[PDB]
Amino acid sequence: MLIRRLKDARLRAGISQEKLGVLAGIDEASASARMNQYEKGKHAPDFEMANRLAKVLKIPVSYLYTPEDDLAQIILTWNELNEQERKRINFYIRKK
Amino acid sequence: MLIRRLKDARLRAGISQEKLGVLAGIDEASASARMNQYEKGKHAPDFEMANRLAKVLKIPVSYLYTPEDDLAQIILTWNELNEQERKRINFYIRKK
Repeated sequence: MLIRRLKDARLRAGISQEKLGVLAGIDEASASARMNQYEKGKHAPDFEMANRLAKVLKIPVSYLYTPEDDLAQIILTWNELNEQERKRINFYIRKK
Repeated sequence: MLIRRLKDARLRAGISQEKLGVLAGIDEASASARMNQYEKGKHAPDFEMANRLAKVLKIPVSYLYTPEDDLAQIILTWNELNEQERKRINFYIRKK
């Protein structure tokens, strides 16, 4: 998982490390330390934990694993497109 | 990592479990077993190994972590768009 993706998504949500960890199911006594460890690259979450974090942060989980900034932005944006916008992109992509 | 993403990307490349493992730097004696284990969900690769697999398979690594089929397809397709198509999508996404 890319640490800067996790940090960015948390900053965008506007929530603290402790609050993110807590909503992700971590004992609040350890919540902030655990999140800080992930964000500093000391430990990597497993895919199951990353999915929990992504759910709390309201992002597609694969955003956290996307090294390419342009693709990351597309992922983050797709996430919030209305159904007509998604259709247009889906159609544009069809057969390509 | 999603096992079906790994398997699909390997089938699309048209290469065997052994050849994928080998090009990914695994001792050929263990290559196919190791790949089969990943593809059957017995072990999960770490992000560094997933990046190696994705490089061999010529896909954005985050494809392997994308649960949503529509987003997966967008990722796989973006991967192969010409520079003008990418520009159009980038522009469409701007400010959204």
